[PDB]
Amino acid sequence: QYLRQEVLRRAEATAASTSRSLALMYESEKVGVASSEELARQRGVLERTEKMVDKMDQDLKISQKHINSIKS
Amino acid sequence: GNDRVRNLQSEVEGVKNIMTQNVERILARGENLEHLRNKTEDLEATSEHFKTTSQKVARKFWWKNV
Amino acid sequence: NPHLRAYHQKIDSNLDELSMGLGRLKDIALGMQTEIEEQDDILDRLTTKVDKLDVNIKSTERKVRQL
Amino acid sequence: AAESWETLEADLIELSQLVTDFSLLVNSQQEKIDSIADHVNSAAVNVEEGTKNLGKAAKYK
Repeated sequence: QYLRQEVLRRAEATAASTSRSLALMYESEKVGVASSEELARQRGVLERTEKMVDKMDQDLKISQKHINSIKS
Repeated sequence: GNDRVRNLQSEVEGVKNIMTQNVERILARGENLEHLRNKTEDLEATSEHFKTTSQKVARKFWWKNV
Repeated sequence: NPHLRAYHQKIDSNLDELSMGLGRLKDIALGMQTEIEEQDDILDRLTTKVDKLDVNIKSTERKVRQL
Repeated sequence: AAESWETLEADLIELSQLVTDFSLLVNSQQEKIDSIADHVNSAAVNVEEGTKNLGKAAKYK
């Protein structure tokens, strides 16, 4: 019954390969959420920047108003 | 056993295909980002001159009337 | 067949989890591409806005260099 | 036999690799994002001071 142990190794082989495969999947998941979360965070930095650009517009309308005062 | 493997594989191929695109898309984002840096670099310079020129006026008029 | 039975059960267990896992990765990826799509639309806007600002400061500044 | 598992395990490695390459690029872009944010923020204190000095000017005369 040494022909048996030739079939155990084949089963143990595929059981180890599929562990590894599973692990790789879990790992890819963990990393993929983290980058998507960072992606989303950066989206907020660019919104803050729109805020800042929009407030410079108004500063330039106040500015235009002072130039009107001086030119009087 | 043998149908199960080829199913799993082709799904992985599916998810691979999307990631490959996302890498391409995010390289684009990178080049859109760069142009904004350069455009904002210029925005900061224009603004600094706007400041400078104001001070030169705010003190010229200090002088003229005091 | 005790060992054979145990190996086959870990293979089934790995393959069930791995399959669900793969569905989860797909939606993660499709999420990424959606976010980039949106952020793409935001950057075109910031760009227009920053370029519009660049001009309107220069325009103001030309009023200041006169007086 | 255990070779078509071996291909599955390879595909999962390349996918994992793709996911890392993606996060590395998303990371390497924080630099550009934050510079962008800086310049616009710097530009903003200038317009502020510019408008402020344009007020000092319009008063002082």
